[PDB]
Amino acid sequence: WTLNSAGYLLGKK
Repeated sequence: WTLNSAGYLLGKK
């Protein structure tokens, strides 16, 4: 697992 502000695995533009 990783800590992200925008997304780690999911995130569509």
